[PDB]
Amino acid sequence: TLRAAVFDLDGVLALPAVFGVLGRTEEALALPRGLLNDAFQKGGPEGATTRLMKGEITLSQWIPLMEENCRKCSETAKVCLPKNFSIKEIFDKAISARKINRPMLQAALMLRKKGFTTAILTNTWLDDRAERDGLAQLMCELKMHFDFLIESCQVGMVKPEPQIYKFLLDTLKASPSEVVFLDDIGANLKPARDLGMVTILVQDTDTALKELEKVTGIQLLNTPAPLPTSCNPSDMSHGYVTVKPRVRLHFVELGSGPAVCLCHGFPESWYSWRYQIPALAQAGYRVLAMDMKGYGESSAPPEIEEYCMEVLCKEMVTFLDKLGLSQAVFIGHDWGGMLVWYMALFYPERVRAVASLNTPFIPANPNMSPLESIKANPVFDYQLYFQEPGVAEAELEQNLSRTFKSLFRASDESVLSMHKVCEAGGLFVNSPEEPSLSRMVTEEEIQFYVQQFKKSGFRGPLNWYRNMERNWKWACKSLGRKILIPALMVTAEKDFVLVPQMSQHMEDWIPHLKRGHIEDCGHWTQMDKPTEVNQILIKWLDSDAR
Amino acid sequence: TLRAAVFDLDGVLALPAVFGVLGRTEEALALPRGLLNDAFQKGGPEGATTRLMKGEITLSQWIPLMEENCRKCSETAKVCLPKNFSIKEIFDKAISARKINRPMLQAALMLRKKGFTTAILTNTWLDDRAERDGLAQLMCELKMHFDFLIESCQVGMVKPEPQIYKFLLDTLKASPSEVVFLDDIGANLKPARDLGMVTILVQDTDTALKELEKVTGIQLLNTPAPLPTSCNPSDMSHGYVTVKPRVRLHFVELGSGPAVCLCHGFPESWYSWRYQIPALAQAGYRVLAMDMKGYGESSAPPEIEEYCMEVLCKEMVTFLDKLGLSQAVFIGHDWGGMLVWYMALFYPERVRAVASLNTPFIPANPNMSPLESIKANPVFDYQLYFQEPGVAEAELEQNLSRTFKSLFRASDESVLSMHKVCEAGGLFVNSPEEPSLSRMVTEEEIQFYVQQFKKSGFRGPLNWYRNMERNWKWACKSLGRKILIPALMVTAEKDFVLVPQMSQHMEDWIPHLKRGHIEDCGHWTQMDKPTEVNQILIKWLDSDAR
Ligand SMILES: Nc1nnc(-c2cccs2)s1
Ligand SMILES: Nc1nnc(-c2cccs2)s1
Repeated sequence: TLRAAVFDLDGVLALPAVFGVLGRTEEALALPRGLLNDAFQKGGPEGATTRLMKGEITLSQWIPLMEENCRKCSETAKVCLPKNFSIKEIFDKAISARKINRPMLQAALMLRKKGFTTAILTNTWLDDRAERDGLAQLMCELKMHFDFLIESCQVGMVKPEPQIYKFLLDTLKASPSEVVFLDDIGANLKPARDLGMVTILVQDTDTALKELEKVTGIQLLNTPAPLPTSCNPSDMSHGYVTVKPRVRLHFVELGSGPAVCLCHGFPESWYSWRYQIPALAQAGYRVLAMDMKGYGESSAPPEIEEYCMEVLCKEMVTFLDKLGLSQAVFIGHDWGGMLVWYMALFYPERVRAVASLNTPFIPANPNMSPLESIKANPVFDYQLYFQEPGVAEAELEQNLSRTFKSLFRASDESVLSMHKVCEAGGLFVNSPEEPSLSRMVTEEEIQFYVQQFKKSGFRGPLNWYRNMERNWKWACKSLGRKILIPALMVTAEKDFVLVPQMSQHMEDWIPHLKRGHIEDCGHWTQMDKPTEVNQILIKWLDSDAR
Repeated sequence: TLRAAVFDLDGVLALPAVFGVLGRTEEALALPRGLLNDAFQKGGPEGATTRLMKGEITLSQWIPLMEENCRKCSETAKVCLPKNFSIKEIFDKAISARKINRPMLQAALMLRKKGFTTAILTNTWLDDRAERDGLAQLMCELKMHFDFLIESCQVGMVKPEPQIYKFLLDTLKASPSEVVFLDDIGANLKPARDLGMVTILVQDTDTALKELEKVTGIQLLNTPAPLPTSCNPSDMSHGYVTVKPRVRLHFVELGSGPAVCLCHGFPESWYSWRYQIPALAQAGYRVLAMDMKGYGESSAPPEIEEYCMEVLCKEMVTFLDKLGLSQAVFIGHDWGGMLVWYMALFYPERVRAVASLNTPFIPANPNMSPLESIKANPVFDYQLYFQEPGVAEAELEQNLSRTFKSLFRASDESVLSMHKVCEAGGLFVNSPEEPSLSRMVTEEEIQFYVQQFKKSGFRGPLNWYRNMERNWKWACKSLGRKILIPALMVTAEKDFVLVPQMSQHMEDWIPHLKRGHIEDCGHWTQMDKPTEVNQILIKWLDSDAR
């Protein structure tokens, strides 16, 4: 009975294998067969390639040595060698060509999900090429999905030598009969078999996946589309910035490149972006997912006026200043979406681009009080319930577990109408005291939000809704302006509060507005349809935010 | 008696003023004089320019309106208007041309240093141009040097209207007789005078600086070259990453662009890079200045083996992985310099570039014990004193204030030889119990290091020196390798331990090695000669690390 799975990198997790490269280059350049291949393997264990795979020498030191082998493989080949030719040029190209085998990676993720210990055991080198980043990026993406990554150049042992397998078993803390081993090389498989490890010869992915699933007893092939990678809070980089004497903002940071600032709504967390953070980081961006003021590890001052839009926006500007960022792309959801439009309207120079999920840009109505405006429609009734201090805090605070389980639901599962809330006298009056756990969420995920809200409660978060009059006055200054910086509005078909039709008139203030639409999507866009959200944002960032 | 100084931005802190632009463009394009100028000012207070300066409209909304004024200034000019002509093109160019007036900025820094309240009061606009980053970058750099930045577009008031001056006094919390006001526009000065504020008409910098210093009584002109900008710990972004269950690394982060990782030596702090962090961030890099394991806010495990180079390097690799960085430029000093060479030797793919201050790359001597090697020379005697656990911790821990004051000295001031340390039986046996405060440091700076070392002490820091045998064995694996990635070695003339001559043979392992040399520089390079260090690193980063 297995509990561990081991994968090779070249030809198993990454395709096409370089092995094909020398062979394919031979065919295109019409040199004698295996000639390029002999150069690679000249001297076998005492040769330049074995020294390279053992970490004895770097790749750049190896290039002239391999080129050496081409002097003589050819002398003994009695075949003319072309100029314009570079060993370096071929390898550069072949490595650039290697991409992750997603179905294989998906199978490893599934095994690990079912309590399997996964590892990568590979024959690799120390890469010092000017172009080394490409490979390093590939390794960075792959390694985080496995319990272990064993590289020959770091351990000083190579496949097929038996000590590396005995080394792997040690790291795994498992007996060979408990190990599945997948490799594209016959010679490298043989020593694992001698130890009694289960082996798979990888020739083509579907067949190897067939052998893997029948031996494991887990469905790996034809599986429903998986969920994007999610963050483990304990494994993130946690950032803290004091924006003013009593205000400290907490954020989570991942990736390199242009700064993308993620702004959650009510009653959320930086954690509401768990599916977006790794996807956006992998897409070539530096993600900063905030704990907005009043939430999680960020300061939660009691005063209502500390949560007016003008004050909230100034703090976001200070946050950028203190991090040394002249600009950031601002992506918001719900309340964060509202703040994000106002960031674009009042600080266009500090905003690289603006994107909103569900939240339409609402211009201030001069000659109509926000109370009359909010009162016109039955959907925004919950906002009136939030007006008087203590009432909503008391209801939301009583059972944090029930609060999050009732709120975080897909459109089909909804347990609360949100109308007649003031009349019902509660957000949870028609709700079970022990709600069913939604398909969108996990018990562990619910517990995380419970842990976050236990510190400061709902007072600061509810205060965002208690500055209606102040926000109206401030917004009246931007009445003559237009948003002319890149902007994206993403609508969710099944959001019954932030309805897609509410955004129809947006082009009047935002002429170059780009749109995204998500079907069968409730209010909680990020967790509801993570794959679609990630595709829209990434495609938009790449075209509009560099 | 003054306590506050106010500066205009255009023509005062930033040169050349845009005012010259329309005038200069007129001369080059031979259009009637002031024609371009009338277009700008058409309608005065009710005009497009006043609406723009009040934040009523953005710059992109303003462009067609100004262009409007050119229809008619010209109709009433009876002069032909050229095609290929863009208002946008002229303004783009003029704004790009505006650079900080360093002598003016230096005078403001000096006033603030002497307890003055400094502010920027400017007539500006909301910039939504595709090229807005350039201006935002300029503002980001300037604003951090002043107590306040008052912009007309944010406050909705413009100069010369009297309400803005009454507004400024309010923000300053000062009476007009206590305020110096500097402007390049005569009309804008007049309302400040009416309030009884001290005024300076800025025409050329030297003369205005002359008037400023005679009224203030502070030396501003001809002053000795100033120290680079330094970090205030309380105002930095503090980052925390768990690299393993019991190990957490703390770092300070500033700027955007390619990741530059700063590694301090013994017995230092991320704070030892205070002069480099803002300079490197301003130069277009993302600075991550670490608290190395055993120091400050980072975990300090008691076990000696937790500080061997192999373990320390793996943790730096994990730190990058957890931040989502495939690479970082690694800059080290002392012990950090040693770690940085080993990062280049063992993880060349994760290192964008490597730079060392004082620390030469020391290859392992096979067939010579590190103890014999260290023992060959009298300079490394302090390393033997550090060998036995508790002895050096007890001496260094007794008076933290005395410890840092004795150690942190320029070459001239040195209070300790470092030879006969084991014989003297102490690092401080020939030292005053109340040492003089060095020119390199401030009492407040000393107190910061005292605060940092009070938490974990000297055990973890001293452990870096207690893995001699282990480090030797590990380094013996890299004996066949060479460092072929971009590398910079910076030597300090007056470092009597990490002597420049010790680096002579470095080109043998590092062929493309670039060098920097600093004269009259002791062991503490970063604080000793901050200006030179910053110039060498920036010039090197720009040519070799993109
Ligand atoms: N309670 C509130 N509902 N909407 C508000 C708005 C603030 C700014 C634009 S709309 S405050
Ligand atoms: N105490 C020590 N002195 N030098 C050491 C070295 C470690 C690695 C290269 S040199 S350990």
